[PDB]
Amino acid sequence: SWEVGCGAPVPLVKCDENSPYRTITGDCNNRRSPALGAANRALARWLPAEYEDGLAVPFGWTQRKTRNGFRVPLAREVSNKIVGYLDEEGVLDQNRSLLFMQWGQIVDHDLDFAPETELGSSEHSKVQCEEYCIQGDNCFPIMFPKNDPKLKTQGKCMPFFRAGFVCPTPPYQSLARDQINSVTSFLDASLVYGSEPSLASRLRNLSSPLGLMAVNQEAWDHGLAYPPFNNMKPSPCEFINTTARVPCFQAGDSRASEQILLATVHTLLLREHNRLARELKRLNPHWDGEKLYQEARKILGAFIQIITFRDYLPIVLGSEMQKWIPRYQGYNNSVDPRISNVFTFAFRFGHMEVPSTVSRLDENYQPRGPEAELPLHTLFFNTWRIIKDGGIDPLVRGLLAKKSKLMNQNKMVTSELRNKLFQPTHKIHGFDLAAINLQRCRDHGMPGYNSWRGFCGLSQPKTLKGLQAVLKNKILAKKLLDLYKTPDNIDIWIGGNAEPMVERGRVGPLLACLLGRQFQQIRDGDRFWWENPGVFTEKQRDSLQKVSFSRLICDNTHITKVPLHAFQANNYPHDFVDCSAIDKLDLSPWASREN
Ligand code: HEM
Ligand SMILES: *[C@@H]1O[C@H](CO)[C@@H](O)[C@H](O)[C@H]1NC(C)=O
Ligand SMILES: *[C@@H]1O[C@H](CO)[C@@H](O)[C@H](O)[C@H]1NC(C)=O
Ligand SMILES: [Ca+2]
Repeated sequence: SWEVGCGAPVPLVKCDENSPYRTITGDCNNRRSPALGAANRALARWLPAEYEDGLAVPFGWTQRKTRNGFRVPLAREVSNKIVGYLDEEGVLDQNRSLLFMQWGQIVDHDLDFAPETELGSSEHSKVQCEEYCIQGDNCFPIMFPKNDPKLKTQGKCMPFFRAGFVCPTPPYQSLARDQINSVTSFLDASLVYGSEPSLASRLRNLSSPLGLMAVNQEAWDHGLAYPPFNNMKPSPCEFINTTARVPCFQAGDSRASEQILLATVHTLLLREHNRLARELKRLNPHWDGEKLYQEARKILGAFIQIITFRDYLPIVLGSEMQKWIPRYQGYNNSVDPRISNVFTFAFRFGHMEVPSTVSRLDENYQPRGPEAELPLHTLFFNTWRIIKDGGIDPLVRGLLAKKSKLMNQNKMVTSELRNKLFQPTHKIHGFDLAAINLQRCRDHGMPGYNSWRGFCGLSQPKTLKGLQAVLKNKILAKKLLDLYKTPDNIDIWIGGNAEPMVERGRVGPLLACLLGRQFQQIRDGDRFWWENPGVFTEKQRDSLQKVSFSRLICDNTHITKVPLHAFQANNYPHDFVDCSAIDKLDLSPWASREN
């Protein structure tokens, strides 16, 4: 009657009340409402979902149905007209390393996932969708516009399948359609350890009772670990080189192998854990397997919290930083720590920070190997270039010494993503992350640009001139009003990202507001925030305050020259210093004083 809850699946909850550890599923973080910010629950709605039929069907589903008296443009057309660009000269960010981009993706992956409906098993309908392009129940294919190069070479559509939703897939969902966040809303390193108990356990070395995360027994990197392989056929990392047959890696997050540098940063994180559990043993030889695991896990979740909040968020938000994320004042139980649906789009700003090439560098930071730099597209689901060529060390140097793409109103998303994206089970390097993002906004029943501007106490343009004034771009504004007719209809993703960057930051005001609230909320609503009184000891927190991405590299690679500030643009050797000048993590406070 009153729709107390829609979650018939995943009822299991036992809250140990005295537990000194987060759960894997993020359940029992909040006490009054223990499901808040836990994996497998619905994404939060900061505003009501806007659907065609006000329930589930996305805007753009039915031809003859309008938003506010206008038809929504095609995703791919918005992509072609606005998002795409030819010229890769000039696009690089003078003050952000490629690591800047990377960490965004890491943090994102920790926070949210809304995977597709997994409905087409023992069912051709996931291919019926693919090659026939027939708009089905959860098949929502992206149609090419009439002047599109991809029409000529690669069919009539790009395939797409709607995201999963609570109260399973087959019947009408109670009330409106809400999408699942399949990972924990907390900045908890879930991408390393998993969000379900199954993965969590399968990821660990339970054979050695020293609380280590299971590593690879088939290949090594100069005596340092790799992630174990996920042997589940088909493997898209196998698919891309059939000769190499190197499968995708296995991590606490499914998407670890989407691209080589994410797999790389996943590899650093795993290593730091092992490195932390091996030490904990020395200082505490009496600790059991799980105590070593659990106690290293909290150090790592804390590490991710510090890098993100101290180093990453200030250079994303800049001026807006303090307006949205005031300095810490302790856990508030009344905060909603759940990731909002809109955040999983706000944080796609990263898509425009991704450049068209990745480099491998040697100890001199020179082109390592003849084919040193490679097109980004050849690196989707590519694990073999880690195993068979060079390890992670040369890649990590690229992340330091190269630049992120700067976002640009005339150059938004590289073709490497716009036209050449690889998606599992779809064979071709031929897709568009931009088009996909736009279709996803609709899929998810997103309110439009102006709804979100209103929500953030910013103005809502109605005219081309209004929009021009907001975007500070006559032409961009013009192209958007030609497509969307009204700014009320501009898809949040393209609308938020169109806004010029606030001072000393990399997003506009709307995104700064959206991101800001979310990252404010996940800090304040988290009972195990590293800096929450009680989580760590005073002695521990002064040891923790010293963590640095610089250090994580030194500890977990053979790289002995790093910058002080890894997110700034840093050039070798001018801004590089030895690993001996950089603060280690002192693990002495973790020694238990027994008798
Ligand atoms: C080469 C780099 C990257 C690739 C290839 C990539 C690719 C993708 C793909 C395929 C999706 C799924 C889209 C969908 O089905 O709706 C996605 C989602 C997403 N990406 Fe990226 N991405 C990259 C970098 C980044 C960066 C740097 C960020 C953030 C700074 C980011 C943030 C996101 C977020 C927040 C989502 C939504 C995740 C969810 O809730 O499901 N990505 N990306
Ligand atoms: C596949 O990998 C082998 C090394 O394993 C390499 O020499 C070859 O270039 C790769 N082929 C393609 C098409 O990626
Ligand atoms: C806790 O959160 C609420 C709403 O989320 C906020 O208005 C209030 O100021 C906070 N209270 C404390 C004790 O900080
Ligand atoms: Ca998480």
